[PDB]
Amino acid sequence: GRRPARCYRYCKNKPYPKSRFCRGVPDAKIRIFDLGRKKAKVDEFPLCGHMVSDEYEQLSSEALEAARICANKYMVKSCGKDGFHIRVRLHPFHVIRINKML
Amino acid sequence: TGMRGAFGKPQGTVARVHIGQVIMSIRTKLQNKEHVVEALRRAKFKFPGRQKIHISKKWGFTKFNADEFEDMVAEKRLIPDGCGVKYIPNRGPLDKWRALHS
Amino acid sequence: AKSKNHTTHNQSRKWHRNGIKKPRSQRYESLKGVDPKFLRNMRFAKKHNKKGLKKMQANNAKAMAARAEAIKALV
RNA sequence: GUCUACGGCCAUACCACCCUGAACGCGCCCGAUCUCGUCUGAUCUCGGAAGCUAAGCAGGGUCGGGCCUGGUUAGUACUUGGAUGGGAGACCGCCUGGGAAUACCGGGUGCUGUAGGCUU
RNA sequence: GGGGAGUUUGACUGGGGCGGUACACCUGUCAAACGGUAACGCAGGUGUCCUAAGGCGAGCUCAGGGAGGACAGAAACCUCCCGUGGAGCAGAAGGGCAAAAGCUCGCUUGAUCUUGAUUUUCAGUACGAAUACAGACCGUGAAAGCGGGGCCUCACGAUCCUUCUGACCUUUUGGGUUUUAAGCAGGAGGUGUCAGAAAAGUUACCACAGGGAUAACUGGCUUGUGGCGGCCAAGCGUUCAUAGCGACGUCGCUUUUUGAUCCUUCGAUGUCGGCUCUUCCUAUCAUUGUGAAGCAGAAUUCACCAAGCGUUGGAUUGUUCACCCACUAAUAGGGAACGUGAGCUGGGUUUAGACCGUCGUGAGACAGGUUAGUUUUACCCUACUGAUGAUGUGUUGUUGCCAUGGUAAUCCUGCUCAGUACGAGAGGAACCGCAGGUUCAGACAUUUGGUGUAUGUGCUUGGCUGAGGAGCCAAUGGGGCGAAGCUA
RNA sequence: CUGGUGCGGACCAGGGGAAUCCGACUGUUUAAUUAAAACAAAGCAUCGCGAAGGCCCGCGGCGGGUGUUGACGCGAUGUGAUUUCUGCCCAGUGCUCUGAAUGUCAAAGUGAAGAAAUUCAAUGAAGCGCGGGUAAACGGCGGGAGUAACUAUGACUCUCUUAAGGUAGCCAAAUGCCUCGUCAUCUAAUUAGUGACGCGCAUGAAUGGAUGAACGAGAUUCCCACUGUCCCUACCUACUAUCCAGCGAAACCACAGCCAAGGGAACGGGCUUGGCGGAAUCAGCGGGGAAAGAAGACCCUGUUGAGCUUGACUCUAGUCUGGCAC
RNA sequence: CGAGCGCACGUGUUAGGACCCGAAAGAUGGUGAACUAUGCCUGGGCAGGGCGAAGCCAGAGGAAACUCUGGUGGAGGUCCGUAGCGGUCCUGACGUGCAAAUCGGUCGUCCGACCUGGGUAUAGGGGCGAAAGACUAAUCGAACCAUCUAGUAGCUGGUUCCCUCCGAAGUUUCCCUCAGGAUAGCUGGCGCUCUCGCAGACCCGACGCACCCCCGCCACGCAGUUUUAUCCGGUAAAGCGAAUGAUUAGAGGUCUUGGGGCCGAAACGAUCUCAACCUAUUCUCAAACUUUAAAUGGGUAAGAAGCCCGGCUCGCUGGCGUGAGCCGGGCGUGGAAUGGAGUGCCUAGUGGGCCACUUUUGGUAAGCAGAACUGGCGCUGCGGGAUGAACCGAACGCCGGGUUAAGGCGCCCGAUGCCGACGCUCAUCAGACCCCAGAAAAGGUGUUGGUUGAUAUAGACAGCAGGACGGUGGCCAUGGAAGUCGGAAUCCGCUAAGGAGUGUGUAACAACUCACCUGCCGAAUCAACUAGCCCUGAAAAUGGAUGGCGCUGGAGCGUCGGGCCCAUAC
Repeated sequence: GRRPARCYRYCKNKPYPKSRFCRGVPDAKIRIFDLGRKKAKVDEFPLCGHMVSDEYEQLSSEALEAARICANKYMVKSCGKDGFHIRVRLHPFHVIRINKML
Repeated sequence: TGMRGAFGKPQGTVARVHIGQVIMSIRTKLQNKEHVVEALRRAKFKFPGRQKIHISKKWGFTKFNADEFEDMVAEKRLIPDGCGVKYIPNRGPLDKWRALHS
Repeated sequence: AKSKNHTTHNQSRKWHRNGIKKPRSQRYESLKGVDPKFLRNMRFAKKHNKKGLKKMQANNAKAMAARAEAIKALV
């Protein structure tokens, strides 16, 4: 059950959707992509901090969940409870298979 | 399984990145410059490989650029409405509303 | 037992070793497949062409004289 | 200028709304015995010609949508061909040639063959 | 009518008629903007159905939404408006269609007879399917025209034989007539292994041709699963993220697991485990030297240099594995063709004999239990332990030098230290000292023990030499005691 | 009475007991791996047959065996001493009987049509199909429920469903996967044994259930006695080996035979880079020569066979029945 | 407006083998019971002892019924045991043996279903079997001999002289087809039909060649190529505020319901509200989506088979016309670069491939399975990558001279034994060249380079003159706290500071340093990142590997200059 993302790191296939033809995919562990004071008006927060990926790879939904939580705990620690709006801007749509062996 | 017709079945769900993608954008008050990158650098340790971090040249999650954005808002070509700001060209049929009050 | 399936790549050089490339063109060809009504009619024209020579050549000796005189008579 | 019948291109011709109307030209419009067909002379069909351009229709207006055509997007994305080029890899730079599409910002908003009128 | 005979008992196939048709078909994709294209690649469908769901001609517009109307409601029926295919086209999906290719009517059989041409798959063979003309009879519509099956892409079949229809056909053997038979054309009866054989098992009693083109071992590539770590640090550790751990994430290593693959041998590498023996690795259970601790001492936990030296005796199974008693400083993990059969062993697995249970009508099968079951050859070369010897120094001897290669000792217990250090106390060490020991090594025979055919001595049974003597045979007769010698 | 307590003195000559499993015992077998729990065996139980017969051989006949025979006899089977039992199922597969209760049906032979070949109709033996009996013939044995008392289980009963639904017994056994089942004994410790427990994967009644004294070159466990099996190895004797005189083969043999690492057909004696190498030899040795012994018996392919079976496909002796003739 | 007979060759086929050598089997006719299996007839053979059956004789009890007790007797598929017969265990011996199955011990039986000689019978799909498929002459789950007969094979093995010339396939379709054929393709050989370069003693092309010039001459034709035109597609890329499908998020607004409401009564009422439903936006997607839409790609044309004329024929089409056809006439060839083309017959081998750049499906990946293009290995050697099927260069007759490619030049080893140039780096596991045989995420005030941000003679930075509290218990928590932590709080003053205190400190709670400039001697300091070498992260089982020795002012890494070295290439 481990199947560490070593196997499924590189992009190596034609992008699957959750389609009419692939059914029953396990739901991505990450589900909610906005954290913090996400009702804020634009005039409030004049600073946007990005994060760009410098490698062509695949990122796992499980990893996205861990990352989002880990980056929210610290920034709650510093800024506060209504000090930010963390918005994951990437979405897991490309499913991956696993060939069970006997 | 025994390779006599091996083909996997859905399991997990990933997302594909691109060199220059933006996996996470945090918005906050400018005072939090060294809280943003400080916290966000943790995500570099949850994701595989290396991801350059970065501070945006834009007001927020807007299409726009450095704070001449707010000058443009004063000109009323940008309407603060919601988590983003709504663009306004000078086209459109309200050539009486732009008269009555632009 | 088990066998290994095919692989199909040298059959591109196989042809060009000395393969031809044109259908061996020619002048007027075999009317096989033309509209048979037109075929019949044109055949009647041909049969009464290589008949009707006291028609054809006796009404074309005139044009023979005419061109054979005029092609010089321009001078 | 413009209309009528048949059209070719089939949106620069569509849609929305407001204004304008160079014959009886199309049309609305008045009737149903003849022809015809419907439950309904609404439609279709027939016979008309009192009023009407209110509508269709034509033309115009729109910081209009749409549509066509330009720019900016960009020599970016992409790729034919090369190397004992880098990288552990993922990928990437270069030599040589080709070279796009959104967002955004301009401009335009039917042309025309044929046979037939009129200048309201 | 398996009493007896002849014969058959498909192919594909990540080894094997287990499963499944990828065995005829058709759509979408892979498929890389000719267009061909692969796998038991992915999503799917067919062996039919229709007197109309065919052919014409005319007339209407569908999906859904909005406002209204008695029962009437979320939904019956009526009306108005919006209505770019959002609906329907027999069925898979794709394409195609809006005064139609849909919906409703009206009329009808072109779903008919007859040559050739072409496309489709390819040898550019046929079957299937389709294209466009030609000659007849027709259909509808005023007519122009459209129609020779389904809006297009699938929906089906050879020789031989049978059967049916066709012309006042040919032949039916010297001639004539008539039955019947054979002909010639067109349809049908079917071959789903779908270019078209008629066909059940079992061999552990087995056989021959072959195959490493193809399994069961080791050996390789990979490392998912197995094992060892590393990074990030929300938390647990009353307080504290990192003394000791570590979730959500993630990067590797190892080949001591199990897989995946078929490269090497099928004219053979002897394939489980145990016993004996060498040696190696380290990610260290114990020991030498060290840091750390939620470390007072005592124990114990983490980590570092490190394989020199240890890592046991037994009950049960064949056991690897496991489990338990006991001792121990400790009872760490592993490789060396899953070390090692011309080293043994044969317990099990894995022939032929049998038994029981389940399955089969039966022969038989069982990765179900049980029992008996031939382990072959060394003298060849090499390696290794020993043994003669060889060039050089003229011959020969005595006495030595030492490059080089081998390596060796380890660990524990008791007294003292010291009931002290250390501690509220419960508890309780260390250094040099002294005494001995466990494992290993090299020897040795004074004593002790074992051997004893010194045939050394006596004690004896049976027989034999006539007896006393003195012996001899009984494959060393047996039996006391035993020197030198070899030995624990 | 006598001997150093020695006296079946060489020789000749049984280790023992408490248990479990299987077979009753004696007997017999796989010559050249299987001596057994296999076969046989008495005992038990079947089935046919009154000789124009049962069974059986045969190419053939007034052929031939059992038959110099006759139901206390032959021929065909099953189980397997004694004790004590053998339960339920006849729908299935066979066997057999009935026949009126007869649907299906072949030769001949009978009618009707045609000139005839033909055609048609009726006719109707065996045998199927219809109906009985048969289990010491092949064989076969179930599921959810309610429901007493805390109740579960479940006494008593609802039924689909088969033909009947495992009765008497008995067990983790030669039969139980999970399995080293759970208790107790047996030991320090016992995956072994024994004794109990049984909705028992898959126990069971002449496919025999269950017992049981004797016996067994049969499989197990335990205890006493003995001991080089072992701790822990010594020593002694004869024959080899060894050396000499004489005599003197075979197996096997591409070339020859020092290793690491590398590449390679992924494990080299030969190749590459290294480490190095000395004449001729003797006794041992089992690491290598992927040593020898064999065109691998395992597995797959073979449009290659055989032995055997059956509800395979074609057939066949024998046999039943009808017709024709003597 | 025609061709048979004989001969030589090549191929396929049938065969007296049909290239040679080989099956397991099948059939016909015979020979064996001297081994053993079993019946029959006929003869022979079985020391010594243990148990004590039936009968039998006597002695005691007793009421008789009957019962005991002692000797006799010698039965048995009985018992221990020798010959005889067998053949258990040592998994003992020998295992190129004494032996194609024996030996030593210890073993079962030894009067019965016993052991054995001779005679006689049973014969191969047959006998015989106390049943193991055992025995039938060292052979049995169908014997031996001879013949049919060299049976047959899609299956292994081999398939004998030299040079010279040309030179593949492992792919299509069908097959009881998958280790095989047929068919196409690829191959060689035999030739042909023309080009016309012995092209004079004459004489040109917008048609080539010769050029005296082609009377004799087609420059006709072709292309794995670019060019100019005009066509075709729907992948890469891109899009969702463009349809289909998936999806985050806020807003702006009414509507349909709901939570609880309220009103007080239903109200989604003003308050709500929460969803929904819109309307403008918003974050991310598609092999089975698409408005757009490339690069490389596929067709056609780039002139005599053409163009312009003139007249007939047409049973077709029909205003008159159309179109197709024919006959006559005039004008020559048209874009670059190459070169001789066209055409027929016969036909061997192959239909097990493999690898690589790039694209791509299955998988975790594989020296794995499966596809496209092109090239190789196969079929092939040479230099170089030490070693090697493919990698790089490269293509071979036999040699001499010179020159290179890939490589390389301390020594092995030909070449730097040049003045080689600028730098980086210390490794108690350094590093050292495509495929290629040493690995990462994460760290380093090891050492450099660089980006950005802060401060500096008016001395900035460390070490000195300060400064670490004077108001002050100042608020005033009394959970005690001029600091109080765990006290809600909250001022001065001095340019020096000390906030109403940094926490150690439980003596209330004191002591300690905390923070901010000029003067102490005196010049640059510090912070946050990034990427180069080296380092930690980093574990193997025989002793070993940048090729080895070795090499640290390089013989290491990056960018570079000359000069040299050699292949079968030039």
